[PDB]
Amino acid sequence: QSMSKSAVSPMMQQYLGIKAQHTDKLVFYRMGDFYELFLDDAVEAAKLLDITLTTRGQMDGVPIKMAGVPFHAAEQYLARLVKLGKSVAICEQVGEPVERKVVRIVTPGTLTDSALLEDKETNRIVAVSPDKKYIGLAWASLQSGEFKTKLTTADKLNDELARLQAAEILLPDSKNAPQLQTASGVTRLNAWQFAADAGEKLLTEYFGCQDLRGFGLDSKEHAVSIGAAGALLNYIRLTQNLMPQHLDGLSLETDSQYIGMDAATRRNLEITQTLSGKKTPTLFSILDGCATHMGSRLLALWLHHPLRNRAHIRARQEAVTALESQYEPLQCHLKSIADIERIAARIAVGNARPRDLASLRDSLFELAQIDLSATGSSLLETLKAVFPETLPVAETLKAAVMPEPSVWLKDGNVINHGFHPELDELRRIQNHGDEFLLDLEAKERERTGLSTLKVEFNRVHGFYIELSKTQAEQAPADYQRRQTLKNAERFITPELKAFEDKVLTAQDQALALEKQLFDGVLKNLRTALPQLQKAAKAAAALDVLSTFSALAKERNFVRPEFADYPVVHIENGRHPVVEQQVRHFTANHTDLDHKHRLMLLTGPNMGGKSTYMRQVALIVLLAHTGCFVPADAATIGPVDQIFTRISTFMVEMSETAYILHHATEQSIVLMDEVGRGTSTFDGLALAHAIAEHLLQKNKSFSLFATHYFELTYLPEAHAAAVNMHLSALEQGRDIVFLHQIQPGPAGKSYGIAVAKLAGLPVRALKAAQKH
Amino acid sequence: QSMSKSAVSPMMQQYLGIKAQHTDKLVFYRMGDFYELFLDDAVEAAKLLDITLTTRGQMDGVPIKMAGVPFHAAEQYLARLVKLGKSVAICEQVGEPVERKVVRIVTPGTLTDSALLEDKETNRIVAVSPDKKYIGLAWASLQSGEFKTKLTTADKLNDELARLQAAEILLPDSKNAPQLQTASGVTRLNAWQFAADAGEKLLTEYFGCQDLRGFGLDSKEHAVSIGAAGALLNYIRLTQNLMPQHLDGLSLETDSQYIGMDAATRRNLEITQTLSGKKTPTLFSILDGCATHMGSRLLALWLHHPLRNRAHIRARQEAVTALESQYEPLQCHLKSIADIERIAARIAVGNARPRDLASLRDSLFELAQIDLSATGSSLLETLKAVFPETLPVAETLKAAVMPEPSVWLKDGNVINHGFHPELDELRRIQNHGDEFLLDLEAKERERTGLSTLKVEFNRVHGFYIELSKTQAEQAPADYQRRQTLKNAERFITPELKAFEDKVLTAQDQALALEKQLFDGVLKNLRTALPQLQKAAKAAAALDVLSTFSALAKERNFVRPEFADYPVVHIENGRHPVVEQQVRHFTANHTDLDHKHRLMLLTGPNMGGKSTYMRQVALIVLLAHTGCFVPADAATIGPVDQIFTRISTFMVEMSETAYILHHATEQSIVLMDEVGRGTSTFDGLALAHAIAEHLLQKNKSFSLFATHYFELTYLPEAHAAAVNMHLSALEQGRDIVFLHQIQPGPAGKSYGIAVAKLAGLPVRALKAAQKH
Ligand SMILES: Nc1ncnc2c1ncn2[C@@H]1O[C@H](COP(=O)(O)OP(=O)(O)NP(=O)(O)O)[C@@H](O)[C@H]1O
Ligand SMILES: Nc1ncnc2c1ncn2[C@@H]1O[C@H](COP(=O)(O)OP(=O)(O)NP(=O)(O)O)[C@@H](O)[C@H]1O
Repeated sequence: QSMSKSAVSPMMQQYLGIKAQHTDKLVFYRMGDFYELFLDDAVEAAKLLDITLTTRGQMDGVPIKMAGVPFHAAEQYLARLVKLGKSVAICEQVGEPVERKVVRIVTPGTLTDSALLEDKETNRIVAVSPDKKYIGLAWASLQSGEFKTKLTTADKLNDELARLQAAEILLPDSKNAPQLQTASGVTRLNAWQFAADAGEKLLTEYFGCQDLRGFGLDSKEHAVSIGAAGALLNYIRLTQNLMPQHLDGLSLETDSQYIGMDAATRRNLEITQTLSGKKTPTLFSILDGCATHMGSRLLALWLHHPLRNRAHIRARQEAVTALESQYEPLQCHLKSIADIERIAARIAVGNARPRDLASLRDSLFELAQIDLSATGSSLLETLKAVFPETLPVAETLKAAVMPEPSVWLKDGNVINHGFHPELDELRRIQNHGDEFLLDLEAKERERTGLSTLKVEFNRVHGFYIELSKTQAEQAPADYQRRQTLKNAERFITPELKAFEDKVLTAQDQALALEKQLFDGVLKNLRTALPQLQKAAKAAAALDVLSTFSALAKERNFVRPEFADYPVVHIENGRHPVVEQQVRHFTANHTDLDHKHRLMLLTGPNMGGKSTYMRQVALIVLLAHTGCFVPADAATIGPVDQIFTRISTFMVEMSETAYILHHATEQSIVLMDEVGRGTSTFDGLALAHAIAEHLLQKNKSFSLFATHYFELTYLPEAHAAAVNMHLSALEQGRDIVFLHQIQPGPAGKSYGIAVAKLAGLPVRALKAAQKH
Repeated sequence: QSMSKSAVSPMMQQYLGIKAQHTDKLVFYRMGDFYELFLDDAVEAAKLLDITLTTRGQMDGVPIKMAGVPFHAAEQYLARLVKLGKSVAICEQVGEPVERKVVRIVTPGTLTDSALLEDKETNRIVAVSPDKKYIGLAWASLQSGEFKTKLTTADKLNDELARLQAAEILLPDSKNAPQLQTASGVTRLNAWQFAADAGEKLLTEYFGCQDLRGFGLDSKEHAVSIGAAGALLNYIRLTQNLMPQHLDGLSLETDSQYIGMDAATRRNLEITQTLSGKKTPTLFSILDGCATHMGSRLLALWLHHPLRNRAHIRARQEAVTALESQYEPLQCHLKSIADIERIAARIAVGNARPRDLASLRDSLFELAQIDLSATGSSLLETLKAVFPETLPVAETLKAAVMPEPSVWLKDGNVINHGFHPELDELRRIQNHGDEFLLDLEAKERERTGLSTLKVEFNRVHGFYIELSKTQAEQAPADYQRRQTLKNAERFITPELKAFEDKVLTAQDQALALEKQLFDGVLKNLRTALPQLQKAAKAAAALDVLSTFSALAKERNFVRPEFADYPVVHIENGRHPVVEQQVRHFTANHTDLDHKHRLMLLTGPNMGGKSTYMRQVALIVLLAHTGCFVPADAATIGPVDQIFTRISTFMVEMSETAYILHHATEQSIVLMDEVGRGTSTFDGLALAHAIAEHLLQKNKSFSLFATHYFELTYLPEAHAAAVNMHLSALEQGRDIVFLHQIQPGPAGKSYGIAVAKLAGLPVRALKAAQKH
C-alpha cells in the first residue's frame, strides 16, 4: 500500500483527511458555493437525491466521481437525506489561517433546525445498553430538552421503542446487541461509550453535581442505564457544534408513572397515527387546536403518557376548568409567538442565527403580556409566575438586536443602534461614504470638464475613477492608474486611497465588532437557558390546557371523576374522533365495577361494537391526561394499562399472549372478534379460554366482542360476565342500525335477512333451532 | 310576461334563441376566441370547472352572469364535463351570411373524439324501454359500430346494465320509468321516441331492408326492444353532426350465447376493475399485451362475454395455436397502426379532421403488408382476406391527401399535389407571390433612391408600400395612399392591386377547392365504410388472438378441452393475476364431475382458499374466450353461468338469494365464508341450508369455503360433497403456508398456536374435544 502523494491533488488529499474520520457518513465538503461529495459518497448521493453524477480530477489515475448541491438548497437536500436515515458531516473551512473542519454532523435524531423538522415533529434519539436480563434505555430530544433514562427488559423493549417514536437509535457494536427492526436510523457506537463508570463521570460533570442519587440512580441496578445516558451525551457532543447546556434534569422513568400501552395498542387506538399510517382522523388531530407548534407537540406527548398519579391529573383539571372563562384572549397571544422551545435549542447547540433572537425577543415580550390575560387558582399560578421572570432576557435582546436584523451575521446590521457606542461611530462612516464621493465627483467634473466620470467600485480593484482612452490622455499625473480596458482606463488616487482605507477599515472593524458582541449576547443567553426553557415549557403547557378548555366548552366535555375502587362508569359517552365524522352520533352508557367486569358484545356487523369499545378505551385514556372526556359524566377507578386487540393469525395470538399474562385487576382490556381464522372449532375453543382468564386469573375490566354465540352463556357461569348487544331496527324492507347498547345477546335474526332471500330458507330455520 | 326587446341586446337575444331549444344542456356559445356560457349555465360551469364567474351586459335591467373557456382548451374542459355526466351543445356560427347553429351535441355516450376518450375506453349508449313484464334493451357504441338489442326482465336489469358499462342511459319520460341507480348520465326521452311502430320505420329505412326478420325481431314480442333501438337511433341523429352510416347490422342478443355473470360476479372476479375500482392488477390488465388500442378494447369485450357456443371457441382456439409461430412479426406491424376503429367512427359522424385520413391511410397500407407476415389454417384465413380488400381505399387516400397535411382544413395544404390539376395551378400562384414582389421592390428602390422601402401586408389594408413622412413627399402620384401613420405613410398602387386581387382570389379559390374536394373524398370514404369497419374488426381480432398466442407461449398456458358431460378437470392450474405477484406460486389441481360436485374448503386464514377459488372461476372464464388457461391441462363441461360470493349482511343474503334460484346443473358457484355476521347459530344454520341446495335443488358445481367445522360432515351425507382443505406446516416455531389442496378437513390445530400463548390452554383443549 504505497501512495502518491503526486497521484492525488492537495485539495483532494485534504478531503481524504476528513473523509477518513467519517467513513460511515456522507460528507458534504464545501467547495465554493457548493457542497460537493466524492467517490462513493458521490455515487450514493447521485442515486438518493436524483442529482447528476460527474467527475472532477484524477486519483491514482482514476477520474474522481463527484456530485454536488448548491449552498442555497443544502438544507433541502439535507432534509431528504435524513428522511432516509442518513447522516451527513458538513465540512467547512474555518480559521482566523484556514483549516478543513467538520463543524456539525446532521443525524436524523439530533435535529434542531426548523428547516429539517416538520412543525409538530417530535425528534428523539434513544440509546439502548443491553445487559441481557435488564436493558438500559436513555433518550433525549435536542429540540425540547428532554432527557430521560429507563430500566427495562428485553421483551418489553419494542413497546418502549414504539412509545418513544425514536428518530434514531444508538446501539453498542458488541455481538450481544439486541436483535431489533431497522426501523429508523440505527447507529452503532464502539462498545465502551455505554460504560457505566465513564457514563457516570460524564453525567455528574455535565450537571455539576456530586453523584446521581438526586436523579434516583446510583450504579447499583441502574448502572446499565447510566451508561446508556452517557452514550447519548457523547453522541450529542460528537455531532453538535456547541455542547448544549439545555438538557433538562435527568429523570428515571418508572413503569408506575403512566398508563402503559403496548405498541399495538398505541397503533390500534390511532393516537397519533392511523392504521394506514397518516393524520387522517386520529385522536391527536381531532384534539389539536393548539395555537403554538410547541403546544401541539406537547399534546402528542400527553396523549401517549396518561398519568397514573391522580393528583397531577387533578392539578391539570383544576387548570382547564379555570381557563373556561378566559381562553379566547389566551389563544390570541399564543398564536403570535414563535417556536421558542426550538429557538432555545438552536441557541444551546450554537446554531442560532440573528432572526431567531428577534423572534425570541418578540415572543418573550408577548408572553410577558399574559400576566393579566388570566389568573385563577391552580397549577396556573405557577405558570403565570414564569412569564414575567423572563422579561430581563427580553430587555437585553431589545437593546442588543435590531428590530429587524439581517439574515446572516456576517453582513452586519444585526446589533442594535446604541448598544455599543463604538459600533455606532464605526457605522457612522457611511454618510461620509456617499457624501464625500459626491463632494469628490463634482470636484473632478469641473476639474476635467467631463460629466462622463463617476467614482466606481469593484471587489478586486477597490475604488477608482475611469476615463475613455480618448480622455485617458486628459487625466492628470495626480491620477495613479492600474489595469487597462477597451473603451476606457481606470485610475486610483491617494486622496480616495485615504478614503478607501478609511471606509473599508471601518467596515471590517464594525463587522468584527458585531460578531464579537453577538457572540457575547449568545454567551449570556446560553447561561440564561434555564429561564428560557421554563418559558418554553410554561407557554406550551398553557397552550394545551387552553385547548383542553376550548374543546370541553365547544363539544360538551365533562371533567371526569376518579375513584379508589375498580370502576368505569360513563354516562352516555361518545367516541371523540367518530363524533366529528357522522353529522349525528348516538351516545351510549358504560357501567362496570367489581361484580360486572366483562361485557360480552354480540351483534350484527354494522352495529357499533368496535366504535363503542374504542370509545371506552379513549375516554379512559383521555381521562388520565387532564383533558375532559366526551360524555355527560364519567368516573374511572385506578387503571394501570390499556390493552387492545381490534393481519393474522399468530399475530392475533401473539398480542393476546402478551395480554393474558400482563393484564391485572386495574387493566382495561379490549378484544374485538378474537377467533376469526382457522375454524369455528379451535377458534371458539380459544375464545372460550381467553374469556376464561380475564374473569378469573387477571380480574380485568374487559370488553369482549365476538360472533361466537356459544359464548353468550357466560353470565350464567360467572358473576362478573354481562351480555350486551347492539341494535338493528326495521324501517321499510331496509335494515338500519340506531347504534345503541342493549342488555342481552341480540337473538337470532340472520334468517330475518329473508328481506331479500329465496328458499327453502326453512332448511336454515331448521338447522337453527340448534339447542 | 311582456318583453323587451330593448331590455336585451341582439347578441343576447340570439343566444336565447339557441338556449331555448337546449334548456337541459350546457351551451358553449362561441364568443370570438372563447366559448362562453350565460345565466344559469354560467353559474353551473363556474362551479364545475373552477373557472372565474363574471358578468357581461344587462338583461331586463339585471347584470347577465357569464363564464368562459378558451377555444384552444375547449376539448379539455368538455372532457371534464362529460366525466361528470353533463351534455354540452356547441353553438357556433355557420353560413355561406351568418346563422347561429348548434352543429354538435357532446354527450357522455356518443363520444368519438380521441380528445374526449381514454385510449382503452369503451363508450356505450344504452336505451331501455320498459314494458313492465319485459324490458327492451338496445345499445350502441358510436366508436365501434356495435348496435344490438335484447329482451330482458325488470330484475335482471342491473346485471345487464353493469355488463354493458353504459356511459349514458336513455329512459322514457314516462311515470313508469324503471327505478334505478344514477349511475352514469341518465337522459330522459319524451315517451314516443321509444314507439315500436315508429321505431320500425326508422330501423328499416336506416338499413334499407323490408322488415326486421333477418335480424330476428318482428314486432311480436320484440316490439318493446325495437322501439328502444329506434329511440337510440334518434338520439344519435339529434346529437351527431352527420347521421352515421357505420352502425354494424343489428343483432338480437339471447341469453344462450354467453356465459352469464351477474353484476357482483363481474366486480368480485376483478375482470376489468378492482374492488377499490382501479387498474391495480385485474384480469384484463394482466392479459393486456395488445399492440393496438382497438385490440385492447376488444379484449375487454371478450373477457366480459365468454362464449357458450363451443364451435366459435374452437375457431378462436385454432387461430391462437396457428399464431404461436408468427406473433412477433405480427405485433410489430399492429404496434405502428393508429386507432382506425375510431377514425372510421369520426368519418361516419362527419367529425374527421385532415390528419385522421393521414393516419388511416398509412395504417391501411401497413395492414395490407400483413398478407405475408402469417397465414395459418382457421378463422385466420378469413382475417387475412380482409386486409388486401382495403387497399383501394388506401390508394385513393395516398393520391388525395398530403403525406403530412395541415391540422385544420381551413388552412389548406391538405389535398395532395397532382390530385386536382386546377388546385396545383391555383396553388402555383405563390412563387409569383415572392418573386413578383422581389421584381417590384427592386423596381421601386432605384425608382425612389430609397433602400428603406419594402412591400408589406396586414390583414386590414392588404398589400401596401410605406415611406417616412420625410419621404412621403418623395412618393409619386402613381402611388395611391390611404391611412396616415406617425413616422411613415403607406401607399396602394394599381400594379400591386392587380397583384393583390390575383393572389388573394387564388387563395380563396384554392381554399374553397380543397374544401369541396376534401368533402368529396369524405363522400367516398363514407360509402366505403363497410370495408373500413371490417378492416378495423379484422385488425383488432387478430391483435387479441396474437396476444393470446404470446401469453400461452410466454406463461405456459394450455389449450383447454371441452366435454359434453358436466365436468371441471384442471391439472395443476394457477391464478392468472396472483401468479404475477408472488415470485413463486404453487399450482393446484381441481377435479369435479357428476358424482363429485361440491368442494367444501376448510382451512386456516392465510391458506390460499380465496385465491384457489377465484383461480377455478377465472380458468373457466378464460377457457370460454378462446384464450389458453394457466394450467398443464384442463377440461370443462357445458357451463351456463358463473356466480361468486367473496359489506354485509343483507347484501350477503341478497347475492345468495340470486344464486340459489338461478344456478343450474351447468352453473359454477363460488362462495367464500358465507355466515360471517349475526352469529354462529343462525350463521351455521344458513350456511347449512345453502349447501343443502347446491347439491340437491340445483346440482351446480360449487366451491364452498367456510370456517364452520360443523359442515365437514357433508361428504358423509351426500355423494356429491367432497372435503378438501389447505396446508399449514411447521418450520421453526413459525407457521407457514405452502398453499396446497389436500383431501380432508384440516383437523383442529388452532390450539397449535400455543407457539406463543400462556395458560390454562387445557381449558381450551377441554372445550374441544367437542363430540
Ligand atoms: N354511535 C354511533 N353513531 C353513529 N354512527 C356509528 C355509531 N357507532 C358506530 N357507527 C358507525 O357504524 C359503523 C360500524 O361501526 P362498527 O363499530 O365498526 O360496527 P361493528 O360490527 O361493531 N365492527 P367490528 O368491531 O369489527 O365488529 C361505522 O362505520 C361507524 O361509523
Ligand atoms: N396457490 C398459491 N400458491 C402460493 N401462494 C398462494 C397461493 N394462494 C394464495 N397464496 C398466497 O396467499 C396470500 C393470501 O391468501 P388468501 O387466499 O387471501 O387466504 P384466505 O384466507 O384463504 N382468503 P379468503 O377466503 O378471502 O379469506 C396471497 O398473497 C398469496 O401470495
